[PDB]
Amino acid sequence: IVGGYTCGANTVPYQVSLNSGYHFCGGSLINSQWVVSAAHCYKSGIQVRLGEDNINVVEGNEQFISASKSIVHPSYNSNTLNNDIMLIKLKSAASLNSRVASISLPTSCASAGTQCLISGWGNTKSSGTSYPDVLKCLKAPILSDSSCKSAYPGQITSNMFCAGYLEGGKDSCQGDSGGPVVCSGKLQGIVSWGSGCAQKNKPGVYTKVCNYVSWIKQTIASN
Ligand SMILES: NC1=NCc2ccccc21
Ligand SMILES: [Ca+2]
Repeated sequence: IVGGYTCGANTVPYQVSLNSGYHFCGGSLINSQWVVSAAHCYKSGIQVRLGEDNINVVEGNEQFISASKSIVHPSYNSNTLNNDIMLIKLKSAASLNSRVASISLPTSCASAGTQCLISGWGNTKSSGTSYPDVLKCLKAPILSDSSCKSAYPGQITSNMFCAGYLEGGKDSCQGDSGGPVVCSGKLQGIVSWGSGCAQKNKPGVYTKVCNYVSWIKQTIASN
């Protein structure tokens, strides 16, 4: 997250870190045994880390649970990033509490202008690299489809939305992928892609979760 703020420990209780020896992506806990992330975060050997603030220090609220299975969306295209969503099942259910909690799926899609909370452990620099170790947060509005498509001609599908600031300075970045965009208490987006980080006229692009609620619910019900 570039241009954000330190969230505070366990203030984003649905935020998970995906670890394969190291943090490589975020995710969102949607019930005691399932996480939503980005399809481009897929790999084998995932351990889901819940209750994290500093990802390099055991602080006492963590739960570390290996994945039993991952399900990448059937229509994910890794060249276009269309349908950049996957589900990860935990081998055992997380213990839910104030600091480890699920986030609700949306009832309807959120509108341009709606404020959202974006979070992650990704790079905090637009030029060069610095990783923060504690969770970073950014409040950002959803941008209109028109301005998203004008920023990224030929790239924005019906399964994507932009959020952030056309002036730059505030955005998600490398290492935030797969993490949440929460608006009005519902998971509306997944950190997906952008051209650089926090650059003018290149806002972040997010998977449009409301298009996937039926797939998520049906997949969970049978897996
Ligand atoms: N918003 C983003 N710009 C670059 C990037 C990489 C990975 C995830 C999100 C972004
Ligand atoms: Ca920790």
